[PDB]
Amino acid sequence: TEQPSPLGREAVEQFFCHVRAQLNIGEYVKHNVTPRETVLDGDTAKAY
Amino acid sequence: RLSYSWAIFINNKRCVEHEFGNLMKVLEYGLPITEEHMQFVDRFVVPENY
Amino acid sequence: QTPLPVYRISMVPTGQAFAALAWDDWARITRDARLAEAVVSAEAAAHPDHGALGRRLTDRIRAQGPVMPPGGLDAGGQMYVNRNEIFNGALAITNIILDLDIALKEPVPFRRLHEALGHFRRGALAAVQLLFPAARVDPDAYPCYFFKSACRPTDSPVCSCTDKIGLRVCMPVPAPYVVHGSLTMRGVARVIQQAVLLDRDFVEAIGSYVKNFLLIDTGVYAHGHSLRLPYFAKIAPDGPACGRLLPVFVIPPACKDVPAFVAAHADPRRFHFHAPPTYLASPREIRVLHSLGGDYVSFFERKASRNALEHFGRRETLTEVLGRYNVQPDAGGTVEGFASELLGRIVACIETHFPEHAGEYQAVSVRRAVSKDDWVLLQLVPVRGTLQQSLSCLRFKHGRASRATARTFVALSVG
Amino acid sequence: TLRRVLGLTTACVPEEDALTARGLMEDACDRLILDAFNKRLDAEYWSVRVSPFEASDPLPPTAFRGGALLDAEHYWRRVVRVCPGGGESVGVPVDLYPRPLVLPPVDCAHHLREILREIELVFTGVLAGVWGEGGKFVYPFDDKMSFLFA
Ligand SMILES: Cc1nc(N(C)C(=O)Cc2ccc(-c3ccccn3)cc2)sc1S(N)(=O)=O
Ligand SMILES: [Zn+2]
Ligand SMILES: [Zn+2]
Repeated sequence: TEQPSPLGREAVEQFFCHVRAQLNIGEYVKHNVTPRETVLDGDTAKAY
Repeated sequence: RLSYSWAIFINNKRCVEHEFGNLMKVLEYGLPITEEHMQFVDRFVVPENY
Repeated sequence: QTPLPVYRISMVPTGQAFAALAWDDWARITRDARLAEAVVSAEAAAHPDHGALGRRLTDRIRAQGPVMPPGGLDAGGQMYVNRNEIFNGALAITNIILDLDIALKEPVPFRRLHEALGHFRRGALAAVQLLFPAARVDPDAYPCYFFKSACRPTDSPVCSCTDKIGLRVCMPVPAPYVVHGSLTMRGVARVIQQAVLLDRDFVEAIGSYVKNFLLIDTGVYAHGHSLRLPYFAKIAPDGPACGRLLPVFVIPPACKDVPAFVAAHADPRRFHFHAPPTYLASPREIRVLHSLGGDYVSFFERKASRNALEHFGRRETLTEVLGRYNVQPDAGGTVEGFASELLGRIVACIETHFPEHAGEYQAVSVRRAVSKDDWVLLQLVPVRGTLQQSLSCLRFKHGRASRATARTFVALSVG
Repeated sequence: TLRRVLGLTTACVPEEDALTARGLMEDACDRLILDAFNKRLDAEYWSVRVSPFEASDPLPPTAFRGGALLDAEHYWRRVVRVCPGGGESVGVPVDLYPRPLVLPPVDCAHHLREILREIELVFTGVLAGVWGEGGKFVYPFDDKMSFLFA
């Protein structure tokens, strides 16, 4: 009455997946920043 | 050839507190000292004549 | 015509001076480190390869500016020997400036350094392209400017740095973007450092001699902080000046005009924080990037904190504990009354354990000194009449005449 | 803006209309703030009137040196607000000084917030009445356009 062990799948699917994303520049930028920008057009651009 | 002949045991079996364990790790591994540790260690002080 | 630059000058032997300038003579400052057009043209004609061209130009420039004579005592004569620019928090930023400090354990040659710089130039451009997505940045033609320090604390001149290497890198913000704030610049610098570290060639080429992999310092962008400028020496404790920042030429692979790139290194508008932009006709529309987020707090900290909370249980803050006693940390006097009430036990303990210093604390008053989220520090003021105005040290017995003044504080914490 | 919204109301459209309406409202506010940037150096434009029966700021001592300009002060007093240092927000009585003036940067966030509250007071009622909604109108001034005047 032995059964398959859920000790390896859980850890791999839960924790080690984030490190691979951490080890990429593109993924780093995608995940670790949130920018905010505003557009100025006309005479306000020159004034600013 | 000490690189192929070295084993290291980590973990401590008796510690049940958080801040004490963090302070012990900081002291053992030579990490920088911050103000949180200084504030924590202030609970044990008493006058010498005591 | 305002706005103007403001500079901080370090005097010899001690002291400081300040300058606020409307215009200056920049031909005299950079006069001794310029290459004639004919020399550059002939040298370029001789050598077709870019790396050899850059190395030869750097070798020729190195032995041109011999020294700068020391200036006078008056601040008006020493401003040409030392100068640092001050960050202003009410103006926009139009230049990315990085200060690289490298600590090495084994001396390194010059060609290795040149190759490392050539490899460093590539990942920063990719990070910049990722950060600014509405602009076209060509990695094979964008310019980046490199300045390196002096030596004293066909082969190119010897490099004999003792223990450290200092560099400055300058590159413009791609159009039509602008930056605003002090946290945004720190975010940009951290992203650039992470991008450069993940590169493979750079780590292989420079990883041997370097001790640790912490290159960029992100603490130079704050309101009031100052940073040193190229072409100026750094005063030393002994007095002699040393360590002039002078250029190092790293030609882009696909540069179409070498003379323009060489001559642009002496433009005072390329190494200032808030210098006006260099456009062509006029801006039709401009986008301001006015925030990148809050703090970093890496993943390894958030996950560890969550695990600790789930495993060991919760812990309250100082505010809830103080409220349990019916006292708040706001309004000042609410906690001051609590301190006044508690003063009795403190005085009794002082009397019991330090008998000699007992009549000093008969009457006192409490004033706020410092407050934070989980720690408060109040001062004990000796009202107005105590005979002995200044309190004495409770630990040692200082000299009879040397009645050194000691200040007494009460600290509150959750504990 | 009210004219535009009520003109659009005659499109006989479901709840979606309300959403559309909301969009228009926000747009208007945006433009207003941008237009106020070009008048940031005007002191009389931003000044506000105060009556004897209300509370006002204390009078700076220098105002007592004006001379013959203090004679025409029957009823009203006009006041502006400036920031000379960090967060100070000091006041200034405009009419007691000889012209022209020399002042630090004006305080525009304070006045703009004061105006925006009254602006929203009417849009909220229009939304709740015409379409029978339940959501107030709120404009995110602090996270969208507060960098202009900082
Ligand atoms: C939620 C959690 N419980 C954790 N335990 C049980 C521990 O550290 C246990 C320990 C391990 C080593 C030491 C030690 C003591 C002296 C010198 C070096 N080392 C002390 C205690 S760790 C984490 S966490 N937040 O990393 O996931
Ligand atoms: Zn060197
Ligand atoms: Zn002492």
